[PDB]
Amino acid sequence: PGIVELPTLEDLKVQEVKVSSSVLKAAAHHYGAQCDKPNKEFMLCRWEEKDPRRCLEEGKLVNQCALDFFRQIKRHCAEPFTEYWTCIDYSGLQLFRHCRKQQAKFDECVLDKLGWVRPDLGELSKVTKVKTDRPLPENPYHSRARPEPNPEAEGDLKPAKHGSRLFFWTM
Amino acid sequence: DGPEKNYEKTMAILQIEAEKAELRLKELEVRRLMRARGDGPWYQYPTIDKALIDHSPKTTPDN
Repeated sequence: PGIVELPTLEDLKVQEVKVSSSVLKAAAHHYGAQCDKPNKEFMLCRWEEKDPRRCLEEGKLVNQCALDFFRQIKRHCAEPFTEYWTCIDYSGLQLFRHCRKQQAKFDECVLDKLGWVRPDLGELSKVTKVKTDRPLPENPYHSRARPEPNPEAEGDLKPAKHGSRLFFWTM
Repeated sequence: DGPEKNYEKTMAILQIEAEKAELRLKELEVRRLMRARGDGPWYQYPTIDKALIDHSPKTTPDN
């Protein structure tokens, strides 16, 4: 049925984040509220294009933008960050309700050195009007042409010519 | 009554019979052809409506 052409191995070398889950989830909200610009249009690319291959250009940017956020903490209160994310992992659910004191310590540090405020409840869960440059695909499913529907029935009803016309029956 | 009564009456019957005969043969041609190519008002066997289908975004990007 054809060619399954896919991107080469050349473009699949991004500076992959080397962190673990706990440190990923320890920041989470601040990372989500400070790196939304590359997240939104890339995810919008994932939905609109309906194909992973066409969103490689945005796929690397979100990973790259993560590093700029991540190393920004290293030049700042990363020691409170280490104490935080090294206390989250100890819980099996990776739950924040048991690490509230370090939640404050990370928040109070990031509040003034950088200014990333704590996202209020429900703020992340919000549809956003992400600006984009790419035009919308003409057919995201690459749908082919459509069969022409059968001609529509019309015309005023007329009495059945010569009645029932079934064997000898008339009228 | 006069023979002209039966003459005209039979002719009207013959015309009615011929049109009835001609229409019957055409119906056997219409119904069979419609059952073959399908592009007709009847014999349209039911399908699934294109309205009952969710087009809102899913939970998985590709679809």
